[PDB]
Amino acid sequence: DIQMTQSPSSLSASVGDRVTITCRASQSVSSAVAWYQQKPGKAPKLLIYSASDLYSGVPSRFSGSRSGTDFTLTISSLQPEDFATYYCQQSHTYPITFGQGTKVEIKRTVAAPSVFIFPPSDEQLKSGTASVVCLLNNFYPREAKVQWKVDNALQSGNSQESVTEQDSKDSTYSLSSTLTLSKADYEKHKVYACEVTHQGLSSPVTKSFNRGEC
Amino acid sequence: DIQMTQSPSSLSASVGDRVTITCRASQSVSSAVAWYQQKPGKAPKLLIYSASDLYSGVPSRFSGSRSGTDFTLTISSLQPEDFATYYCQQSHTYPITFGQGTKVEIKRTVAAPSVFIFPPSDEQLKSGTASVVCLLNNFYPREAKVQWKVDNALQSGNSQESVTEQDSKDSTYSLSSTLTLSKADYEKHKVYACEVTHQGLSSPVTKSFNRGEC
Amino acid sequence: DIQMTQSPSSLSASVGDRVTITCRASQSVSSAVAWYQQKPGKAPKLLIYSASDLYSGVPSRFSGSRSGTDFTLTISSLQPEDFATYYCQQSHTYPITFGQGTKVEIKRTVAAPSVFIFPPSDEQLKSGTASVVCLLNNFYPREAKVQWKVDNALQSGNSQESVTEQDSKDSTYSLSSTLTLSKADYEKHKVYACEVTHQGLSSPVTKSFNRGEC
Amino acid sequence: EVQLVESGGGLVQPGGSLRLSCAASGFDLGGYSMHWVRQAPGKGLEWVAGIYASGGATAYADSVKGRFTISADTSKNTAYLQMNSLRAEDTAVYYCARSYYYGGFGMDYWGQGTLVTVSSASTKGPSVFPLAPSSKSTSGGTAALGCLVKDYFPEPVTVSWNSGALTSGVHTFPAVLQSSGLYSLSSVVTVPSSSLGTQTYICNVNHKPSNTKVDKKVEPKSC
Amino acid sequence: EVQLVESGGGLVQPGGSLRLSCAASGFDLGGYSMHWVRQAPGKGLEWVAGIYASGGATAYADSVKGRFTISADTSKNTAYLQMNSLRAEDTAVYYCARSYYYGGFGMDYWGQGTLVTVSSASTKGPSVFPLAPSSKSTSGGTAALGCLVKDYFPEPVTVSWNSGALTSGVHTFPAVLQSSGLYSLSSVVTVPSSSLGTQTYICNVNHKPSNTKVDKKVEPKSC
Amino acid sequence: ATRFASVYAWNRKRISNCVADYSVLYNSASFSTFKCYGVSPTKLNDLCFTNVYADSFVIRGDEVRQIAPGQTGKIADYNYKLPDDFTGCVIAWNSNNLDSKVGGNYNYLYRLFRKSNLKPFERDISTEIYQAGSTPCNGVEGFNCYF
Amino acid sequence: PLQSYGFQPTNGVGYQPYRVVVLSFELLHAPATVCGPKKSTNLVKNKCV
Repeated sequence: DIQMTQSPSSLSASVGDRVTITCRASQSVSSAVAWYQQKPGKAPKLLIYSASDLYSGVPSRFSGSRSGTDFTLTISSLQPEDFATYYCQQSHTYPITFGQGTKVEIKRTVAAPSVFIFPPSDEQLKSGTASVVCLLNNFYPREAKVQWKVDNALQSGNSQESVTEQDSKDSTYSLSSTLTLSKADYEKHKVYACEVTHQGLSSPVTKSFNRGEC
Repeated sequence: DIQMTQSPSSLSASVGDRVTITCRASQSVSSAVAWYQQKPGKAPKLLIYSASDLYSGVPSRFSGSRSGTDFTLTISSLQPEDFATYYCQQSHTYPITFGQGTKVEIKRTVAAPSVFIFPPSDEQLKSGTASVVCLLNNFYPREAKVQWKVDNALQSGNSQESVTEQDSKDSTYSLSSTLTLSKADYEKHKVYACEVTHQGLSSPVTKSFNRGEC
Repeated sequence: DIQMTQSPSSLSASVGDRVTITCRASQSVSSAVAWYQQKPGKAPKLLIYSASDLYSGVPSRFSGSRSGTDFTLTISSLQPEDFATYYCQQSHTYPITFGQGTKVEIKRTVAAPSVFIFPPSDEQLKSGTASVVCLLNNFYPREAKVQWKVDNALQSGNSQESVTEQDSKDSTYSLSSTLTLSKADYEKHKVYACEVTHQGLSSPVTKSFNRGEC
Repeated sequence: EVQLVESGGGLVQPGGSLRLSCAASGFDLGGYSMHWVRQAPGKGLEWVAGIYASGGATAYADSVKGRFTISADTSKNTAYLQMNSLRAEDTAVYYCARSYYYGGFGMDYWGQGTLVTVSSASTKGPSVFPLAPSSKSTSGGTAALGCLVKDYFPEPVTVSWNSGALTSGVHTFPAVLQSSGLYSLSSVVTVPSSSLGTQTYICNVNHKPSNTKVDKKVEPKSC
Repeated sequence: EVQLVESGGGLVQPGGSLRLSCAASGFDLGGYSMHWVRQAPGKGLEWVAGIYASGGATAYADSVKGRFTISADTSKNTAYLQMNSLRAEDTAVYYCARSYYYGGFGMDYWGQGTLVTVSSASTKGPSVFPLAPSSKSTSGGTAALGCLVKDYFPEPVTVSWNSGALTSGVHTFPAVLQSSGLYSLSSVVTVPSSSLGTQTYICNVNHKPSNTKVDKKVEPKSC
Repeated sequence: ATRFASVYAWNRKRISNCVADYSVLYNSASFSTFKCYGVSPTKLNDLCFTNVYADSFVIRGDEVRQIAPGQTGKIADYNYKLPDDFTGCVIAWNSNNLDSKVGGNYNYLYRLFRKSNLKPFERDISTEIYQAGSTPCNGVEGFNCYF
Repeated sequence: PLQSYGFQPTNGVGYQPYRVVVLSFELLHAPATVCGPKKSTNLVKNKCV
């Protein structure tokens, strides 16, 4: 059983720039290291079938080489159709393993999220629970987080988070972070608040509401 | 993450005999393999810190040697206190990984079971289901099974199994194999049978009943 | 009372080939092991009186030797007159015993069966019983079985078998197997099948029918 | 041009089974092993099983050993995977692939994939909750409305707004499998805030795989 | 002697969590690596997580990454494991153990283990029914009466006969967990067959863990 | 040569007690690609050496630069090494008209896996079935055991 | 790569430290330079020796 590790988890390169991904097997797999390209909704496309050999039908843009134990995997001149999650694969032995997947950003303008709070509505509360929802819309880069406070204290163990896909032209995306309280727990609190930060934001955004509001 | 495999799953050696249990890693762990002795309901007792290092307080009976990537542990003159499930552990690379557990028996006389087939009782059927029970009693070796048949069809997926502990002087034990039909399904079949086989049974034992009997 | 074991159960050899059949007494019987050649409808012919004592009137083709206890019987150039079941006899200690008998095949072409499944007919069902019949026609090697299914469950113990003779040019033969259900049991199942397997068949052939068809 | 085509996808109850198949097109399978590769939702690729087309030798991934069985047939130029004793965690897109010998080469041939799901809650429509807008606008003068789409099964699900007419400003989150045995996702529409009281924002959730559809109206409320 | 011994076991409903803890005694915790190890019933030991006492550094097994968190408190002289998102597959006896530094040495000390389980039916008493004796005696002239103990939770259960007074000739089996989310087992008593109509054979099923007990009288049946 | 060997099964030959004209072959250009490393493509038969080797193998067009003194690449590093201490010319002819067949050319066998990389000017013609896995090869192919 | 030896007065015999000197006696195609005592004998005069 030979495992594979990749780094970085994401790379930023604009069209025409170079993308380099480093991948290695925990044990030697010799020259047998492949490369795949995946777009949402599609099977990954094979690009490289072995470290030593590029797959037929694959553009010359895709290439790589070995040094010591590692495989340098690269796109020499990145195109719009190359913005995909890539996977590195060893196929020397079974099980055939793959790395984690490396994402590629297109070096877009960095900007703050539009932070909207959607506090539990009267309809949602009919369930007997309360769901406080903070959505961060249309922001870039890919790295961001949402924290929550209840009665001005950081709350943990009562929350959920989800992330959407990046925009095909501006690479922006959104986050969804929520708090779940039973209605009975909701009623024991007075103040709720969403704290929003991301890698490019110099001014954290805080929004709040009172219990029973909206 | 390095996995290891032990062999045999169970060994037969009487008091004063020698026990041999091996454990081999899929990847080199150097010689960093520890061993433990576990009594049911108790902590594994440390036996070995590493292949070449036996834990103080562990009797000299426990000794072993590295062979290539494998390692053999033996008990030179097995005592009552040594009857436990034995485990191996590699601590070279995290996660720490253990073997499956090897049992030791006392190499007793091999014999056929006394077999009791128990048609569902009138009281059992009040539950809404028919549990047909066949018990294999006081037999040896440890590995055994019953192939349950309904109208001579091989019956599977509606069965339950449990195996009990071995007798401290004779190593014999009992095996439980049952079938649960709803009462409605029970009523639709006429012939039930227990086909008894085991590793030491050269003459399979078959018991049967007709629906409505005892 | 010294019992003896013969092997193989059958041997495959062409006319002009060599036949090797062995017999192993459980106890030494000195060299007092005799051999017989039996054709259907005839008494076994005495071939050999003891391991190195051949009977006059027996082809010179017959010879043999011993290794430890076991005696090996051979035919150096098998003729049509020698296709018979061969048996060993020991005359050292009473009771006099015999081995099981080894068949000889003519070693021709391997072929899959033509599988014919014959659902119980309306006329056969007038008997009050139901016999599901499947015949495997014109196949070789000699060992073949039908894995009979009722409601797609494999059933074991309700079947019956008879086997015909092998063809003098192809070595093929047909196999007859049936399932007996009372008419009343037949009517309670929906799916019947004949799953055909044999030593030369890499892809089991399954024929089936629904209850009441044909 | 050489491609592989998967079929036989579908739904399995826990403890049940499914058989997959794939046909090769444009090339001769002999000389290559046939492989199956899995991608569970939220995961990357994991290899499952494979057989040599010209030899019959097989081996399986540790995660499926003793549970999965495979075969290949060069006269048909096709291959199969028998997956028994499946659990919800085995929900994945299964792909067919081929490579030289018994290993050392990558997947010279690759398919499109077919979805296999496994679940304790096999046939469910959605439950969609509205998300009331913020009391204040954000940079750009925008405001947003949204929905939460929960407990439906099986996946894929398509989500859009204004009963399918609105894609502008739409941000839809991917679906993931929940502990309920059902799938969930969420979405929003972000527009200049005055548009929220003018345009219709119905969360259009389409579930062809479960034969259903839900139209859930989301509108601004005082906040 | 270095020791760290576990407590805090119990049941977690699917999707829930449980906090385990161990108390340390007899040593300077610094220099030691504290570990949690899992033992599912019928299985060996799976390492879960580790923390270095003198540094706060941690490591995890892949099966618990993103699910379980390991920590320790040297002011309290204790160790902890926070296990989230639990499933039926996580039923196991959880152990504390110690080794040194960052690896190369096996574990010096083990706790006894505390059971953590997951089930849909967490609190049930027994349902007990008799097994009619064979109509004919077996070798030795004996025959047996018995009972089945079905659908109770949690385990352990102690089973004996004659309302706890009869252990002679008693053959019991360990309980196993069924698809109902509940435990079951069986037992018989084998005596010279004439004793089956003389002695009392009441299936004594004791469940301290569920605060109950059942005494089911088992009698010979005509046959 | 009418035919070459595979790269791994490199066909080695030594030149001594004779004269070969390297500049003549370069200028007649019967081979399509000529690259020289540490030596000149022309006026090379004016340089004195005592042991000249000319060896034959088959490669792809994208491999012509790789099999060369001082060069690296998948073919140069794994199936035939040529160290910096050596000099020489790499001369390549496209043999598609004689060697290409639909279905492949089974007279030439390409090495993918070796336990270590093949050495400088080493020839290895072995088809011994490669051991990729934990289960030893029995002289037959099987999973993780292949030619 | 190395761990301090756990050499303590509280250790069992298999864990206590020992000062170990390992001898190797090497014969090369060269004059010997190291002998143990040669067990010299008394000198004898006026006798053939």
